[PDB]
Amino acid sequence: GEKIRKKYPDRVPVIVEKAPKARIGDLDKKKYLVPSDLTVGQFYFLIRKRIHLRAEDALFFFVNNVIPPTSATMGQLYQEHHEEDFFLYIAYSDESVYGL
Repeated sequence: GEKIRKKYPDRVPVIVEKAPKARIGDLDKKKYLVPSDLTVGQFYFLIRKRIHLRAEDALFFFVNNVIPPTSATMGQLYQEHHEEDFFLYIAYSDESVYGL
């Protein structure tokens, strides 16, 4: 990570975690290296299989307490959900109840 920065200072070291008591597939790693130009549609792909989900499972990414559509890019999120002073933080869950 620290070394991946000096060499790839233009990339985006995103972090991964689950909501409180989440219930999605297992996880092999919690840190993806994606370029800032990638769109939310591309990232949703590299995690999909990482969440052991497919067909029509349920899932929703929450970043910095937000849930924007796939009309954005991780690179732009860098300045938004950087969370820690080095990498960014993104978690996900399998719930979607209907607010009242």
